[PDB]
Amino acid sequence: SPNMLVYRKMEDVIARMQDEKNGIPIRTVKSFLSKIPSVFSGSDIVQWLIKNLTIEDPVEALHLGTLMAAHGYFFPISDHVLTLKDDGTFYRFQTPYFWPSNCWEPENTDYAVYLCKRTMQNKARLELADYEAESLARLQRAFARKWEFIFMQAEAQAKVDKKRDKIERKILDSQERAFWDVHRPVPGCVNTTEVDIKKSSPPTEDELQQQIKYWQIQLDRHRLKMSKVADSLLSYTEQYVEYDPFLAPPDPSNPWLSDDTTFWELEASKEPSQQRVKRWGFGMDEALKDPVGREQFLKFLESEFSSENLRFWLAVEDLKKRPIREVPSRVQEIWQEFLAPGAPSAINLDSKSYDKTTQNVKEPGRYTFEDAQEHIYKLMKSDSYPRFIRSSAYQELLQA
Amino acid sequence: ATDGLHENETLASLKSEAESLKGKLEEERAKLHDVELHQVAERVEALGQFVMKTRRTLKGHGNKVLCMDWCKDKRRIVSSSQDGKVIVWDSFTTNKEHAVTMPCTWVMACAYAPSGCAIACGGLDNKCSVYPLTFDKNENMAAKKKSVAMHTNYLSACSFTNSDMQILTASGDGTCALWDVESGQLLQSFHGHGADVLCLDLAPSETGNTFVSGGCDKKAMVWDMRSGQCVQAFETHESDVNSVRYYPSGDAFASGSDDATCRLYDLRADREVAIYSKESIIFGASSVDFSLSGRLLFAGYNDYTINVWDVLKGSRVSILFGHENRVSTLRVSPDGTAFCSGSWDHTLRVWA
Repeated sequence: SPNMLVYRKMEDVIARMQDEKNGIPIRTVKSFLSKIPSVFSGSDIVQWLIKNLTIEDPVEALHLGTLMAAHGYFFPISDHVLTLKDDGTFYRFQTPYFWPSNCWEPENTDYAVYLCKRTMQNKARLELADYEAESLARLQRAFARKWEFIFMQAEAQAKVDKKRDKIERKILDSQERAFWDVHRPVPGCVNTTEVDIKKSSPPTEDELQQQIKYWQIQLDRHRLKMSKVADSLLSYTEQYVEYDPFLAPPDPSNPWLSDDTTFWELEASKEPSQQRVKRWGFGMDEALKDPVGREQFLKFLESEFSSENLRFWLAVEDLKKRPIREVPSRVQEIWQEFLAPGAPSAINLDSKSYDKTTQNVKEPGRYTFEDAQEHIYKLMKSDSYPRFIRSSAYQELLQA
Repeated sequence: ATDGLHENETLASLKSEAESLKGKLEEERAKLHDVELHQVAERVEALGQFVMKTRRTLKGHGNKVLCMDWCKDKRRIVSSSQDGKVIVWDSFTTNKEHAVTMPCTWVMACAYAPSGCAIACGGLDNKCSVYPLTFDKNENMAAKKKSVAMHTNYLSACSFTNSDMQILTASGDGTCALWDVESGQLLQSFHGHGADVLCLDLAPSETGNTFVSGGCDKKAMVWDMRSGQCVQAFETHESDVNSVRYYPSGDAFASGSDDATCRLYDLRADREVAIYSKESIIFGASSVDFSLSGRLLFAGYNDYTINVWDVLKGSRVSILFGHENRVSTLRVSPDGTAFCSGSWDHTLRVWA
């Protein structure tokens, strides 16, 4: 389970923190009132993570340690709220029996026994926290019929704790408290046990024939050298670094930093900037993405009497934008205008794409012209698009 | 001898033919693996210091925020939560403009229509529904609800295509599906994932009829929306694939997983080309998205933090604190000026 994977990683860290030679020093300090066994400070945890996990930012190491505490691997001995502080606050490791990876979804009947046992401690003078006392009142109302047996169960546990080693009893009482600090947290604290609803859930002759066709299909795939692939990724990204607002400050300013929306109005203007026109030259996809670039591209081709390829491509792209109710009649209109013999805007396909399209029109669909659009797209990419970028119209836009 | 059918004499001929094709592919894959991306990226200069901060805090949802999507106008945002409410914000001013309550809890998916006049959403209702957006006074969004998609398990992700007329859906029943919004008709079903499908992302090339998806089977799959077949699959994560996103050129895509790693796959190289991880990052990555140039990969993790990655060099350039619970969704602004994170702490934050 995915929730178990982060527990094992946290438990690996706890295993390294408990090493003899290079672990967290566990001390028995004394205060003005009492002696406190087997404790260590929060700054000890933060400095251990910085060194042994190589975390430069102390905020990141403190944040990682605060999630281990919240999940219940170490806990503050003086607070029901499980968090980590980068100071002298004293902490204590959780015993592996109370670990969240140990199949723990405790019931309210177990919490009622615990809360009932707590009110018996200290000669029945222990006072629960306000949220604990309010939890006990709800549990007493819920288990009102069987409360005599919850009391007997807690009274039986208290007799074991009474005849128990004083130092082990002190440590285990806080560890049992830290267990319930995870599964019944303080109101306002994140319940680390809440989980995502998605995650809360023949002969050996045909076998070889199934293999051979499988591997042959894999060999038919066209792959590239990592050098060529890395070169194209490096050059494509470097091309747009000047356009990336996270990397280069926008002109005039980033609206989220300056509260000035003039950058958005310039991006939406019908008069394009020089960087916007320069971007059209990166490739035909950039010219077609930009609505102004699409208008100027089409405006140029119509001025050279060669727009039939682009207007067909634009017609097919609109076809795939129509509801399926409209596509059968629209397929016939595209066929009559661009492909049928004697068409007003006749385009020239290869015989393979024209034959396939003629049969696809017999049964219209959203992908009737895909084989043809694919051909026309590559044709413009090598003919109509270089004509637009090299036109005086584009050059006069590129030079302002 | 003089008898014996000798079936194994021909089975060994087929075994020696299947072994050779497999070794043929292994040797070809090794031959193409001449360098590593981060080794070539040593030619690139390292990035400067980043000072990204929270610029807006969207407070209003009553429970865990589970998804969000930017509007094409670069400022409006749709967001959904566990309590069933979907909210449309003007994030630049943080004003709530629209809101609809759904008949289910855990509305795990929401999307913004390309026109900006509709939204789609769904979750434990095992459906995906389209709601219109209007400037109507006392607008009743629920009365215009258009039920489009329909699965046998929960809806995990959804997305309009290049128009308001079709939506992609990913479901916990192991299928992705393309739908006609106006009629509710199933245009294509995508079977292949061995477990729940958790995410999907449409190909950046509006010329491309492909999309990628990730699931609990640790796989990411590229689909052909015309045939319905999976044309390419990747399995290198050690746990669930929670989010997928295409690199801006469309020749690559990234993924975030519960194994606390983010990985970059290149479709031309047909292999994983980068792994984004660190010893101190042990919680799963729930969402990933690229900056405009693809140099930066933003990722939201269950450790409540956001880690920004240099896509080319692999090093982590920033870690961002602020959310007080898991980061469930993260998307970069349509113009790349900001990115928005949604969290289980009931809030969304816009960073820049």
